[PDB]
Amino acid sequence: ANFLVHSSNNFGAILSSTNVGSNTY
Amino acid sequence: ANFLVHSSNNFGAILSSTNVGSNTY
Amino acid sequence: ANFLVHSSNNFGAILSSTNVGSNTY
Amino acid sequence: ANFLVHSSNNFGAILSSTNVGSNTY
Amino acid sequence: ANFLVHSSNNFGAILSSTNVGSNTY
Amino acid sequence: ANFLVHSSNNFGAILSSTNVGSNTY
Amino acid sequence: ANFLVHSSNNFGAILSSTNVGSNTY
Amino acid sequence: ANFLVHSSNNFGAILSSTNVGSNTY
Amino acid sequence: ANFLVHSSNNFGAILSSTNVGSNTY
Amino acid sequence: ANFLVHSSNNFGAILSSTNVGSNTY
Amino acid sequence: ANFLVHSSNNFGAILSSTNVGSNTY
Amino acid sequence: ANFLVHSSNNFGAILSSTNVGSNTY
Amino acid sequence: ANFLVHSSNNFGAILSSTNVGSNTY
Amino acid sequence: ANFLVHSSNNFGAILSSTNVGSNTY
Amino acid sequence: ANFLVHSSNNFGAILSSTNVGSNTY
Amino acid sequence: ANFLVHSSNNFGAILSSTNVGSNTY
Ligand SMILES: [N]
Ligand SMILES: [N]
Ligand SMILES: [N]
Ligand SMILES: [N]
Ligand SMILES: [N]
Ligand SMILES: [N]
Ligand SMILES: [N]
Ligand SMILES: [N]
Ligand SMILES: [N]
Ligand SMILES: [N]
Ligand SMILES: [N]
Ligand SMILES: [N]
Ligand SMILES: [N]
Ligand SMILES: [N]
Ligand SMILES: [N]
Ligand SMILES: [N]
Repeated sequence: ANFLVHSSNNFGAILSSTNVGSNTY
Repeated sequence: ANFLVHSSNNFGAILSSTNVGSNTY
Repeated sequence: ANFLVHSSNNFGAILSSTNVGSNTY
Repeated sequence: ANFLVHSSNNFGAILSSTNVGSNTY
Repeated sequence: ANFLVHSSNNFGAILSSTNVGSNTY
Repeated sequence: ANFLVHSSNNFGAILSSTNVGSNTY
Repeated sequence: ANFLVHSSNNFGAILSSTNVGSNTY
Repeated sequence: ANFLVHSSNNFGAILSSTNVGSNTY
Repeated sequence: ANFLVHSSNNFGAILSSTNVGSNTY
Repeated sequence: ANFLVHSSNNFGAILSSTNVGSNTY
Repeated sequence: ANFLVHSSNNFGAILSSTNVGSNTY
Repeated sequence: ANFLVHSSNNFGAILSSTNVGSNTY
Repeated sequence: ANFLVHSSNNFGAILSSTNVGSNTY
Repeated sequence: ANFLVHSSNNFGAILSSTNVGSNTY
Repeated sequence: ANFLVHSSNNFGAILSSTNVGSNTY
Repeated sequence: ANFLVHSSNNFGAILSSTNVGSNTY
């Protein structure tokens, strides 16, 4: 899996993942 | 899975994932 | 897996991973 | 796996990993 | 695995690893 | 594995490793 | 493995290693 | 393995090693 | 000035201040 | 000035201050 | 000035101060 | 000035101060 | 001034002070 | 001034002081 | 002034003082 | 002034003092 992101002063949340099982936030 | 995002001063939330099981936010 | 990110004064959270099992945040 | 990140005064959290098993945060 | 990061006064946490087994934080 | 990092007055934690087995923090 | 790091008054923790077996912190 | 580090009044911990077996901290 | 806020898992940005001079985000 | 905030797993940025002069983010 | 905050696993940045002069982030 | 904070595994930065003069981060 | 804080495995920076004059980070 | 803090494996920096004059970090 | 702190394997820096004059770190 | 601290394998620096005059680190 490749991860390429370009951010600049982001007050917001940037989520990007791949879960095979249960996950909690 | 590839992840390519371009953001700039985003006050909003940017969600992008793939869950196979249960997930909570 | 490759990891390339470019950030600059980001008050927000930047998540980017790949979980095969259960994970909690 | 390659890890290349460019940050500058980031008050936010920058997560980037690859877990094969269970992980907790 | 190569590790190249450029940080400057980062109050946030910068995580970047590759776990084959279970890991806890 | 190569390790090249450039930090300057970082109040945050900078983690960068590669574990084949279990690890705890 | 090469180790090159440049720090200056870092109140934060800078971890950078490569473990083949179990490790605890 | 080469070891080159440049520190100046670092209150934080600077870890950089390569373990083939189990290690505890 | 009083500051009372109640948040719970907010992916969005919550700004609330009072500037008398110029300010940039 | 009083500061009372209640947060729980907030991926977003929570800003709350009072500047009399110029400020940059 | 009183400071009372309750946080729990916050990936986001929580700023809360009062500046009379110029300040940079 | 009183300082009471309750944190638990916070990857984000928690700033809370009161500056009368100029300050830089 | 009273200082009471409760932290547990915090990868983020926790700042809490009161400066009457100029301060740099 | 009273100082009571409870930490456990904190990779982040925990600052808590009261300066009447100029201070540099 | 009373000083009571409880730490356990802290890789981060724990500062807690009260300066009336100028101080440098 | 009373001094009571409990540490265990701390790689980080633990500062706790009270200066009335100028001090350098
Ligand atoms: N969460
Ligand atoms: N959530
Ligand atoms: N979490
Ligand atoms: N956590
Ligand atoms: N943790
Ligand atoms: N830990
Ligand atoms: N540890
Ligand atoms: N340890
Ligand atoms: N910004
Ligand atoms: N910024
Ligand atoms: N900044
Ligand atoms: N900074
Ligand atoms: N700094
Ligand atoms: N510093
Ligand atoms: N310093
Ligand atoms: N110093």
